Amino acid sequence: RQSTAEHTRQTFLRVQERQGQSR
Amino acid sequence: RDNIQGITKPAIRRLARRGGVKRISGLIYEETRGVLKVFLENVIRDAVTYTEHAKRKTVTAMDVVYALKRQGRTLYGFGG
Amino acid sequence: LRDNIQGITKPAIRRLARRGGVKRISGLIYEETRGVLKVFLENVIRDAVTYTEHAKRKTVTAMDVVYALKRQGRTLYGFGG
Amino acid sequence: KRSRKESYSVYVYKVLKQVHPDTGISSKAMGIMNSFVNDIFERIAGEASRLAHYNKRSTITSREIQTAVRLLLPGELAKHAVSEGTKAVTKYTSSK
Amino acid sequence: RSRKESYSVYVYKVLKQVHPDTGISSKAMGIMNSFVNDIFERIAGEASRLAHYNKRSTITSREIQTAVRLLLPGELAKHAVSEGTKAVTKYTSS
Amino acid sequence: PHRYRPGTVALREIRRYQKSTELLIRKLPFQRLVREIAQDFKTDLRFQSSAVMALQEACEAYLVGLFEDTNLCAIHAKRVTIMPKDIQLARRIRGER
Amino acid sequence: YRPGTVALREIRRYQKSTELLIRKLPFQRLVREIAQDFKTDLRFQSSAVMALQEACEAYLVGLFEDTNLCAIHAKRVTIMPKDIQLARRIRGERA
Amino acid sequence: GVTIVKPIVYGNVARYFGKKREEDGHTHQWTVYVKPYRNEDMSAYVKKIQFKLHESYGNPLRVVTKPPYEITETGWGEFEIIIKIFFIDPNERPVTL
Amino acid sequence: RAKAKSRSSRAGLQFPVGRVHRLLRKGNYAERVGAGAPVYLAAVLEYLTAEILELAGNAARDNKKTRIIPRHLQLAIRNDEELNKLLGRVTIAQGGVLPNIQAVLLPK
Amino acid sequence: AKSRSSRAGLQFPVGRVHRLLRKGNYAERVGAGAPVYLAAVLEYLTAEILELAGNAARDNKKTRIIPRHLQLAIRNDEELNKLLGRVTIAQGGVLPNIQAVLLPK
Amino acid sequence: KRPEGMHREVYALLYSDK
Amino acid sequence: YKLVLQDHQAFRRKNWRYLILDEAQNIKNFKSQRWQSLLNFNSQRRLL
DNA sequence: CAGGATGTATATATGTGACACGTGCCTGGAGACTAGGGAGTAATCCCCTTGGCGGTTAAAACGCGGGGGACAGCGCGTACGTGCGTTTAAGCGGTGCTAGAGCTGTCTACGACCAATTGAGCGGCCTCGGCACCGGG
DNA sequence: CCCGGTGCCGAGGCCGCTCAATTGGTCGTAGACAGCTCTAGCACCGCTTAAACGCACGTACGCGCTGTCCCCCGCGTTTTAACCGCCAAGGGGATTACTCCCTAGTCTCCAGGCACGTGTCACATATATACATCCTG
Repeated sequence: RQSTAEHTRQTFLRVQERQGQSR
Repeated sequence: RDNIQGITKPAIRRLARRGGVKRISGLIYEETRGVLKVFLENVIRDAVTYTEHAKRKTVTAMDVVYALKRQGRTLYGFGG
Repeated sequence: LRDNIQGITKPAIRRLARRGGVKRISGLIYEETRGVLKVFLENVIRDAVTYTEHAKRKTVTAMDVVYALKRQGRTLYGFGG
Repeated sequence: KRSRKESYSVYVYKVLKQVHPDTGISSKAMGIMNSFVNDIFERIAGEASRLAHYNKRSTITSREIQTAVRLLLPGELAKHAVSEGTKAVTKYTSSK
Repeated sequence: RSRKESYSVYVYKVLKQVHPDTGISSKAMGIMNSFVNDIFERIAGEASRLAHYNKRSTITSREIQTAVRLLLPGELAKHAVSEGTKAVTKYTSS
Repeated sequence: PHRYRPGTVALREIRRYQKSTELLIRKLPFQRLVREIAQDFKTDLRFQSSAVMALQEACEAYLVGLFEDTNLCAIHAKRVTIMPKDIQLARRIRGER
Repeated sequence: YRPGTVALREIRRYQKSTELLIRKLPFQRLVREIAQDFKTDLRFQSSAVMALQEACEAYLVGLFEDTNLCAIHAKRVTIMPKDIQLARRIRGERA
Repeated sequence: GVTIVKPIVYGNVARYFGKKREEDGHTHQWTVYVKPYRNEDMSAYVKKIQFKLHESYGNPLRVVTKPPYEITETGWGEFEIIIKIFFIDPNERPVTL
Repeated sequence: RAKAKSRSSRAGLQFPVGRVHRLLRKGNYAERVGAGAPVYLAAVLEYLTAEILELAGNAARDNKKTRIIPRHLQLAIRNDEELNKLLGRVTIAQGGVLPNIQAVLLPK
Repeated sequence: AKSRSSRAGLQFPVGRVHRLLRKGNYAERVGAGAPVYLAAVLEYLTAEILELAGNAARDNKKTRIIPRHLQLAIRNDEELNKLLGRVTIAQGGVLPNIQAVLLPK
Repeated sequence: KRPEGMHREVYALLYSDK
Repeated sequence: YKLVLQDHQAFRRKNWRYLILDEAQNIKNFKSQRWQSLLNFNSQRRLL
């Protein structure tokens, strides 16, 4: 969904993938 | 009564830890007690002023929230 | 316009500091003060132009500035009629 | 075709002259004074409206205004303003 | 009992839309409801002030838009304005 | 025996209490203080259980912010330790004084 | 004169008057500069510009009054940039 | 397959003081500039323009951040100035003149 | 009809009770306003104005001036304890500041 | 038959927002699009905060938004921080941060 | 029991904020 | 019984072959927290 | 322990800006006088949420010891202040021009308003599973 | 700090009823838009000059270092009360009855808000000696 522009969408997906990879 | 000493040295030290301090002076506790007492006195005065107009015998978290909003310290969690 | 922040010179900033009580001033304090004044004017004038555009007006009146300052917390008397 | 704007200068000068016969006031001071009156009017009226909305009442009354003044004015100014308002509300309802 | 009321259902629906699997506790739900109420109060007060400034006896979508502009910081304002305008345009077409 | 150097346990306490989310002030003493303060404003006023918790939350948040600003002011003076003058300067800049 | 006497003189002089300390013609151009970034061909009233200048001067006076205490806190007489930075941070403008 | 052409003009004006200055020996004022050929706002795509002067000045590397980009200065001799125009997009190579 | 008496004169105030009531009733404040609210509001405003005017006139006489200028307002506000708290977040144009020089920056 | 929320494509209660606006003494006439716009802005902000708090709680091995992670999101997002600057989230805690001067080495 | 006995507005002002 | 109530979790997390209860007249009330906690324990055999 | 040498008051004056004061206008207000509406005061009364009893351990507190941090003294260096000379654009107020904020006049779609119908939301209840708690690595 | 086990009460989903949201229908009024205008904002140019810019010089303030003295910090043991459950009953809230206060409308009328000209009425700017008020000797 549209929450905010580039600096938020991509950074947010990256933060989401962070712990997914760490697991 | 004079039960202001309920906010003791260990409690003030834990508050300082949470605030990020790693070393406290010897005269910080008596100053923090007075600052907290003034802040309380103000918030409780506003709460009691709301309660008197509300004609309620019990002070409410809603009155506390209104007092905090008046003082500018908006608080979330208690229905406001 | 451009680079009009430099229209706030060292004598002006030093008088503003004298009026605030400062006795001795450093060198980079002038740049810091220019940068802070510019950031403040940015927000104030953004609020003023937001109050203006919404009114379909081409002139920024004094009431718009007053309302902007009230929003920013700097209630200003003497320009409210 | 006149665009007349209102103000409190006619009464701010009456009070000024009654509390200080020999002292005047400039136009800029009168404007700042009217601004102060407007600001405090807005503050007190908004506080009374907030009290009414909290008490679930659609009308503001003298009691809401009194509690709003008590909340707004600090310390030994609150009491003075409240005594003045109370005395005025009692001298007004007595048909004098 | 009375009927205290809250946006809990809609908050939960938006939570499901953003994170289909991430739930929320009761304390968090109450905090979100309080936040929504406070933002509503602030935006409505700013819109009423704008209406009083413009001498308009009505609070319109344009007033709400300007109130959101006067409150949200930058990108947040630009996104909320787009959302509001799109919502109103889609509403006007039905 | 074994004792840590000054500065090792303070950092542990900081790292612990900065992630832990629980009221640090003692509940019953804070309640007694609230009752004392309300006694000087109105006699025989009752308080809801949630009102005292809200007051404690607000006071703890205010004190946490005050201590943050105090530590900032202390570090500004090249001092790792805080002192009442730091709280004074913090409040002065905040505008509370 | 000794460094500091003519400065305390100016302190006592400018804490006595009320005239504007920033020059009009240079400050109005800065105001129009900052307004250009929001609206092209924007008109301003003289009263509006004077109110803006008054607000700016009051804000800067308060900022320097806080910076003076921030500097004195470090046993320093000269205000350095970190002083204004701490002032702003504790005010909440660049926290 | 997208090619965008932006016309610009870069140069310098100079005014002769009529006599050599005693303070620094300079004889001319000069303003070095980049401006657009069209009536367009360069700031929409230019982040900054850096002007590198001769090493005689206290700082040779000057910077400007708003169009029409220009610097006013004083001097007595001619020298080559390197103007480096940076674009808002960091992935675009800045232009050198 | 009988000779019309104004509400301001009836109460004993100078500020316009009629205009205060008009603002209160047409404003965001509430749906309808009681007769006692605007009287109280105008009385409070008049009291604040009288107080600040007394202080400003005192400052003016101290400065040897017959006309109250924004200097006499700023000085009065920042010298009074309670009015300062009331108008802490309010700036006054051409009002100036107080000669509050820190004791640490004085000749030694 | 059709709720204005679904008509405009929103999840928030456009009708409840309109009722609250017309009953809150904000104005004497609430525009047709004013409540839709307000509900849309509220839904946008709610979605932002909920997404941030969700992926902040899921970053800690949890599957349920809590006040701690709500506070973490509100204080890490620069826009939401400026928005809720003077607001305090109960049981939210503070951000982990130790000054370099206090830190050893 | 409420003493009152006076005007509604004045009575409320005097007692409701003792 | 008191310590069993205090640490029912620790005891409940342990699988017991036999659960012996001396003077079983102390759990004669089914509405007792003691009775509930002792019933919520994992035991293969029970001896009162 | 002085004295040129500045700077800062203190007092007096006057005439041009500005309060100050009629003179009539009127139109937006301010109040008086009937008629109608309505919400909150007041009295009960059922029902939860306080305030009040006795134990349990967990945290507050008291002490100790030495260690690292505050505060004072001192000195090196440099930069920030003050003065002089050169330079520049800021203040003034005089003239020219038109752009649009504002007043105004007309016609109209939108919303408050009122009545009837319908389902979205919310109290309530129960089943269940995400994370609180915990002891070994 | 991370990991596997147990466990429980609070999260989340279902039931059902009702009251707010919705559908349909009317009046009117604030507003949208075009017409006109006259003020004020804009541009420009020259005489005056006060303020700004640049540079020299040294004096005093930042700042770095060192040393003492102690005042907090970590750890152990000792004492207080915060905390977790029951039991009356005191209040916070439902339910009903009813009146003083305000709403709404329409005339009648005192009051203030300017357009204008006239007459006073501050204190800004100017001038000078008196007083500090220095600072180099």
